[PDB]
Amino acid sequence: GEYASVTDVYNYYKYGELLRGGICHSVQLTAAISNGCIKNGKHNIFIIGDSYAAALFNGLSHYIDNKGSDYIISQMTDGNAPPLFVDGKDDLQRSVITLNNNRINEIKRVQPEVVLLTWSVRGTNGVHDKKLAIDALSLTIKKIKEASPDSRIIFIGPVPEWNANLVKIISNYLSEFKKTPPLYMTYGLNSEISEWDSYFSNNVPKMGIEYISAYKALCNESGCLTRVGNGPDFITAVDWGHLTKPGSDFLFNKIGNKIIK
Repeated sequence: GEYASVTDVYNYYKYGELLRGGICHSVQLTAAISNGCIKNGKHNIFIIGDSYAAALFNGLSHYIDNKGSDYIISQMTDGNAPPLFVDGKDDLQRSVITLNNNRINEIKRVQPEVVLLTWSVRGTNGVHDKKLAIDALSLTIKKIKEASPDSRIIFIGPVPEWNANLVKIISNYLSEFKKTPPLYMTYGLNSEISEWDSYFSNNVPKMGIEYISAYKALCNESGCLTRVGNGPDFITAVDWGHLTKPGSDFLFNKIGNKIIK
C-alpha cells in the first residue's frame, strides 16, 4: 500500500531540508557564519558531528518551541564527518580533521553553555573497535574542555538501526504476514547497536562528560519504535537510521529535560 510506494526515501522525506543541507549542514565556513549557524548568545546549545548529529536539530527545535524556552541552537555538521579526528574525507571530499579543527575554533569563539555531539558508529569514518572509539572521543573532549572550560559536554548515543530502509522493512512485514506490525518490534532490527549503547553507558560517564541513551528512549522489552501514527509520514527513520521529523520530535520529548533543566 502506502509503505510499498516509498521507493526513493531521500526525495520522499526531503532529506536535505530535514538536515538543513546547503545552509548549516555540509557548507563552507564563510557560508555557515553568514547564514547564522554559529550563535554567540547565552543559553546556546552547539551541535557537532555527522548527519546523525544534523538529524537532532528538528527534535531539539520542536522541544524549545513547545516549552517556550529561551535556549538557542548552533549547528556545525557534515555528512561522513563524525566529531572524531580520523584522517578521512566528508561527502564533499574535504578533510574530516580540518572540519573538526574549525568546529573547535568556533566553540572557542562563542563559549556555548552546551556542546551536543553524536555520530554514525558503523559509518565510513567511524572507529570500529569500541575501546579505540572511546580513546578517539577522549581527544575531542580534551580539545573542547581546553577551548571552553565551562561548557557542559553531552554525548547522545546511537539511535536504533534497521537491516534495510525502515519503510521497506514495514512493507516487507505487510507482504509476509498481511498484518500491520506492532508499534515496537525486533523484526528487521540490527542487533549490534544495543551492544554499542551498553558499552557507552558503562564507559562515557567516567570520561567526565554526560551520556544520554537515545536507544533506551526509543526502545523497550518489545523492540524499537517504528512509528507515531498510521502511514509512511509517521515512521521514525528515513533509511536504516537517520531520524525523520516525527522520530527526532519523539526522542527530544523523552530526553529534552536532561539538557534544559
